[PDB]
Amino acid sequence: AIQLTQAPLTVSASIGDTITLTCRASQDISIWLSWYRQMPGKAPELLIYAASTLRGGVPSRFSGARSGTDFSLKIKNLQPEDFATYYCFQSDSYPRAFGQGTKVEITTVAAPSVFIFPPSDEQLKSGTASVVCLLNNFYPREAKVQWKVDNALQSGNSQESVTEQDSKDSTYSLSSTLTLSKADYEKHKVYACEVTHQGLSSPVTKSFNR
Amino acid sequence: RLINCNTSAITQACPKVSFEPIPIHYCAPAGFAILKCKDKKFNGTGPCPSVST
Amino acid sequence: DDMRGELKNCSFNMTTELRDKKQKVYSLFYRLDVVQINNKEYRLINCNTSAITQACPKVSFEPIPIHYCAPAGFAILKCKDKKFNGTGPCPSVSTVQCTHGIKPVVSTQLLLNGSLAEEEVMIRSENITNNAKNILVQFNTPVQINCTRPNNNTRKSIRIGPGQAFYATGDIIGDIRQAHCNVSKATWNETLGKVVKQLRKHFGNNTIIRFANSSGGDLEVTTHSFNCGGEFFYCNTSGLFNSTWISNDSITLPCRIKQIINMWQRIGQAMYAPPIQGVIRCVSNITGLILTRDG
Amino acid sequence: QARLQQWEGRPLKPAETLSLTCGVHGVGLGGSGWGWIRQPPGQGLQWIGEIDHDGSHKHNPALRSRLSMSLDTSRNQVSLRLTSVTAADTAIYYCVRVYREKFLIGEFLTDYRFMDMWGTGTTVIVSASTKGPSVFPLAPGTAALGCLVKDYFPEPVTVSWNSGALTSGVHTFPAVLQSSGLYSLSSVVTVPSSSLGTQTYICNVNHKPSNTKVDKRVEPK
Ligand SMILES: *[C@@H]1O[C@H](CO)[C@@H](O[C@@H]2O[C@H](CO)[C@@H](O[C@@H]3O[C@H](CO[C@H]4O[C@H](CO)[C@@H](O)[C@H](O)[C@@H]4O[C@@H]4O[C@H](CO)[C@@H](O[C@@H]5O[C@H](CO)[C@H](O)[C@H](O)[C@H]5O)[C@H](O)[C@H]4NC(C)=O)[C@@H](O)[C@H](O[C@H]4O[C@H](CO)[C@@H](O)[C@H](O)[C@@H]4O[C@H]4O[C@H](CO)[C@@H](O)[C@H](O)[C@@H]4O)[C@@H]3O)[C@H](O)[C@H]2NC(C)=O)[C@H](O)[C@H]1NC(C)=O
Ligand SMILES: *[C@@H]1O[C@H](CO)[C@@H](O[C@@H]2O[C@H](CO)[C@@H](O[C@@H]3O[C@H](CO[C@H]4O[C@H](CO)[C@@H](O)[C@H](O[C@H]5O[C@H](CO)[C@@H](O)[C@H](O)[C@@H]5O)[C@@H]4O)[C@@H](O)[C@H](O[C@H]4O[C@H](CO)[C@@H](O)[C@H](O)[C@@H]4O)[C@@H]3O)[C@H](O)[C@H]2NC(C)=O)[C@H](O)[C@H]1NC(C)=O
Ligand SMILES: *[C@@H]1O[C@H](CO)[C@@H](O[C@@H]2O[C@H](CO)[C@@H](O)[C@H](O)[C@H]2NC(C)=O)[C@H](O)[C@H]1NC(C)=O
Ligand SMILES: *[C@@H]1O[C@H](CO)[C@@H](O[C@@H]2O[C@H](CO)[C@@H](O)[C@H](O)[C@H]2NC(C)=O)[C@H](O)[C@H]1NC(C)=O
Ligand SMILES: *[C@@H]1O[C@H](CO)[C@@H](O[C@@H]2O[C@H](CO)[C@@H](O)[C@H](O)[C@H]2NC(C)=O)[C@H](O)[C@H]1NC(C)=O
Ligand SMILES: *[C@@H]1O[C@H](CO)[C@@H](O[C@@H]2O[C@H](CO)[C@@H](O)[C@H](O)[C@H]2NC(C)=O)[C@H](O)[C@H]1NC(C)=O
Ligand SMILES: *[C@@H]1O[C@H](CO)[C@@H](O[C@@H]2O[C@H](CO)[C@@H](O)[C@H](O)[C@H]2NC(C)=O)[C@H](O)[C@H]1NC(C)=O
Ligand SMILES: *[C@@H]1O[C@H](CO)[C@@H](O)[C@H](O)[C@H]1NC(C)=O
Ligand SMILES: *[C@@H]1O[C@H](CO)[C@@H](O)[C@H](O)[C@H]1NC(C)=O
Ligand SMILES: *[C@@H]1O[C@H](CO)[C@@H](O)[C@H](O)[C@H]1NC(C)=O
Ligand SMILES: *[C@@H]1O[C@H](CO)[C@@H](O)[C@H](O)[C@H]1NC(C)=O
Ligand SMILES: *[C@@H]1O[C@H](CO)[C@@H](O)[C@H](O)[C@H]1NC(C)=O
Ligand SMILES: *[C@@H]1O[C@H](CO)[C@@H](O)[C@H](O)[C@H]1NC(C)=O
Repeated sequence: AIQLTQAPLTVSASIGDTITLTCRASQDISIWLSWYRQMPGKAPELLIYAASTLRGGVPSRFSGARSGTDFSLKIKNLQPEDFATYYCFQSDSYPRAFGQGTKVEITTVAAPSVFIFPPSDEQLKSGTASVVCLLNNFYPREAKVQWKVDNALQSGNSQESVTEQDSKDSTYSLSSTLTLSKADYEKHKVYACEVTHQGLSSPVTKSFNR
Repeated sequence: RLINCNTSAITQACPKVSFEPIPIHYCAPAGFAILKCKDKKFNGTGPCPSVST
Repeated sequence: DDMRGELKNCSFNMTTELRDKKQKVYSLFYRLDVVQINNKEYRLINCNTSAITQACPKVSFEPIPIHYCAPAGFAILKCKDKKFNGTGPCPSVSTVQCTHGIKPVVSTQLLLNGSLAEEEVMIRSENITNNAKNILVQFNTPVQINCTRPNNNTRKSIRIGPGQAFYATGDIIGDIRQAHCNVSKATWNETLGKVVKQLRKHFGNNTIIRFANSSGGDLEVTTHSFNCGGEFFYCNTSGLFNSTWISNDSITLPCRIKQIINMWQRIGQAMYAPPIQGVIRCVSNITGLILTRDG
Repeated sequence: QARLQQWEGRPLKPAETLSLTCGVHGVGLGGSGWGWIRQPPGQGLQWIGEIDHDGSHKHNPALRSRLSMSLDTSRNQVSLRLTSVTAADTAIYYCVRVYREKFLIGEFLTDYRFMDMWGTGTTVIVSASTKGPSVFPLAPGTAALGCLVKDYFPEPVTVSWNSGALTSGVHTFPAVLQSSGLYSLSSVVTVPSSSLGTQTYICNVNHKPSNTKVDKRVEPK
């Protein structure tokens, strides 16, 4: 089969910039490579087919090039509707393949405000305890949460989830849940979440005593 | 539509010819003979003790 | 310049297998098969003269050798002389039960395939001094000629009635170069040299032998008409016969193609050769010529 | 007005037959080709298979012998019959029209297929039984409070605060799929600490698949 490599996997630019997206093929697929844009939550739509031809209705800002291996797509005069995930799709060999997807987003470093929440007594009656750590309104998206129970580093018993980027302040929020049995929860005193982030010179720890 | 209309056209069975089978005898030409097995237990194969031309 | 400049994309109403229903279909017809009526309006060329029985798709046009054998009380005498032109005594004679396999290869201006001469190019005319008589040249070494229709044709089937199908050119893709035949330029030049050498014996050593191209007439007579791969070609052969003889490279002959064939120089019995799916390729031996002399 | 409409087939039990159907309006099944494209959550698109203009069935090598498609010319519908569905087949299935345009390279003419027209989306999830959530408080310059919406199936849950009157500072997180096979999510809001004893905060949780609605008062412990 043919493998399409699309890099960089995440390019950030503000409104009114020019970006170039790269899609490198394994073999030579001639010029048969079409570009699709997937707005978050919507369905993908055709932008460019045959690596150079603009779809009916696509603005003239979009443009592709190259007929060898290093296919490129150039966007001019960025607008909020262009901040989506782009895919390159080859049509040379019948084992068809897609690109990995280049997520184009908008470009202040801000440390999270951190909060910790003990499990409710109502939950505890069920035999299970959830401890929740909230990381609020931070940028960039990369953040690290480490749970500690009586200073012991926890591993494998948490899950986390992140919001979409805020439209007005460009920040993210993150929620991490540590799941313990009630029996384990009641064997320990100090529950702590330790947060590492670029906006923090040293990790921040929020804790409670059961 | 008629059933055999995408495959062919149906020549009408001519009304003055009968479908009743009449006996036909298949007779061998000169230099040939027809051997008839007169055995009453002859299944379909093998020797036939009683033969006639 | 392409094959697509030889084609017309013709749309027409056709009968369906049900008598009361019609069928809006289309096909690609060669410009040599459609005649305009005065998206213009056209019609098939052999439509005011006859109706074209479609060349039946399961029978091949490939010639198989046939031996003509004499009945009882008759004998076939075979002249084994190697210098026997066509007439007069033959010192070496044989009685064959019947002839060698004679392939009925149908062609004009060039005797494709068949039998070679034994020792030297043979010139055979009924009366060499009469310019109204054709000259049958026979080669001793064959000149190989390669055909092609580079297009990848797409045959399409149309049901024109109950059980009857009409095979039409639906689409043409691939190499769209015009159909052509290649004859080696070195081999053809030395073959005409042998023909000229054997042709000065009847007209003089100091005479000038000039080969011109066909004068005029029907496309079946002005061109090297032949069949190859089930599809009928009509090659120019004006680069083959263009030379004046005084006492890796190849020759490309542009060939047209027709689907409506009046083969045996007759009127009122045409034939529609159906499209051949795919690319057609061709390897034949030019084993002779048919020449006419200018008065 | 040319659109491809496909309707939800509801969650299906594992190791069954996945029957999809796309409705073609505006145009007809003839002349183009019709294929299927999926998209696993948080991942890129994947090609399943197509029927080309000729009536010939291209299938992805990964899905071996479990693929079968058909075209309903009379009803203008495209069908998918994936069998032995595993949990990894949880994806949104799209019906596409691979349209042929001929592009002329220097001397070569090709039929180029470029998926002109896309469906709307059929979220197919294979699994657990319908279960409403348990809603637990996350109890509190600025304070944070929230609700933990735990152990429900299937997605989705929606959350508002104070019946939609509180929107500033609200974050409702994507659900996570827990190892139990049940989902959990949290919704939070940041508020002035001075308001915690005077203003009432209620998270309105709605889980339509089980007809579960909870209005959970979140008070300081
Ligand atoms: C020799 O000559 C031949 C002509 O004699 C040439 O063949 C023709 O080639 C044309 C160009 O390739 C081709 O046009 C294309 O047709 C597309 C639609 O396909 C048609 O026609 C087929 C004919 O066989 C039919 O089989 C199809 O069924 C379809 O016709 C449908 O049929 C329906 C009935 O089944 C009708 O009724 C609809 O039915 C529905 C059922 O639910 C609903 O009820 C609807 O309400 C009802 O209307 C339809 O009305 C009919 N539709 C028609 C007539 O269109 C067409 O999509 C192509 O155009 C679009 O795409 C190209 C490429 O992008 C664009 O350039 C065009 O601008 C256009 O794009 C726009 O629309 C698309 C969406 O469709 C958008 O994505 C896009 O952004 C644009 O907005 C195109 O017109 C001819 O069909 C074909 N004709 C024949 C007889 O085969 C032949 O090529 C030539 N050969 C050579 C060698 O030269
Ligand atoms: C020139 O142009 C023609 C088209 O006019 C090209 O012919 C087509 O080639 C493609 C492959 O390039 C074929 O597609 C494949 O189909 C096979 C199975 O096909 C069978 O069924 C078809 C539908 O009934 C039938 O058309 C096929 O061909 C026969 O019948 C035609 C007449 O209709 C006759 O002309 C032929 O000689 C045959 O007798 C055949 O019975 C399928 O297995 C192929 O593989 C794909 O799918 C598999 C999985 O199934 C996958 O693993 C593979 O990787 C691949 O994706 C593929 O679907 C198409 O069928 C051909 N069409 C015709 C009309 O023959 C031709 O190749 C071009 N030639 C050149 C020189 O470019
Ligand atoms: C002629 O028409 C008949 C009737 O439509 C065709 O027979 C049908 O074929 C379909 C497809 O297999 C079956 O679902 C039907 O049950 C068949 N009907 C009957 C009465 O047998 C038949 O195939 C057609 N013949 C041709 C040559 O097209
Ligand atoms: C096929 O037949 C249709 C009619 O069945 C032809 O369409 C008609 O064309 C004439 C002009 O010659 C118009 O006056 C009619 O109004 C048309 N009728 C329609 C469109 O229903 C059509 O031209 C024929 N196609 C051919 C001959 O290729
Ligand atoms: C059938 O029609 C063809 C085409 O109109 C006739 O051939 C034409 O005859 C005229 C008059 O001599 C010429 O000017 C044209 O050049 C001819 N066309 C072609 C393509 O040869 C033909 O004569 C008609 N046949 C009959 C029997 O009427
Ligand atoms: C001259 O003879 C050759 C050889 O028999 C013919 O070419 C063959 O044609 C058949 C049918 O098209 C093919 O199956 C063979 O593969 C061909 N052989 C080769 C070597 O190409 C050729 O068609 C004949 N010339 C005619 C009849 O004009
Ligand atoms: C066959 O070849 C000849 C010669 O190439 C073509 O006719 C002549 O071509 C030369 C130059 O190539 C011109 O100067 C003449 O005026 C042409 N004579 C004509 C057009 O009558 C001819 O076109 C080719 N094809 C056919 C069918 O004759
Ligand atoms: C028919 O009878 C002959 C003679 O008895 C015997 O050899 C033969 O096997 C029989 N046929 C079969 C099919 O057994
Ligand atoms: C052919 O050869 C014979 C014998 O050599 C000769 O008599 C005859 O004249 C030749 N044919 C012609 C047309 O001259
Ligand atoms: C004839 O020769 C030309 C080049 O002179 C080549 O492109 C073409 O393929 C040849 N065709 C055949 C049938 O040999
Ligand atoms: C004809 O084709 C054969 C192979 O099919 C090739 O060997 C030969 O050189 C060709 N000759 C000409 C004159 O094109
Ligand atoms: C013969 O060649 C001349 C030009 O050399 C051309 O005008 C004429 O049409 C040709 N005749 C044919 C190919 O029958
Ligand atoms: C042409 O003749 C040679 C021998 O002279 C033979 O080997 C070859 O097969 C022939 N080519 C054909 C009949 O296409």
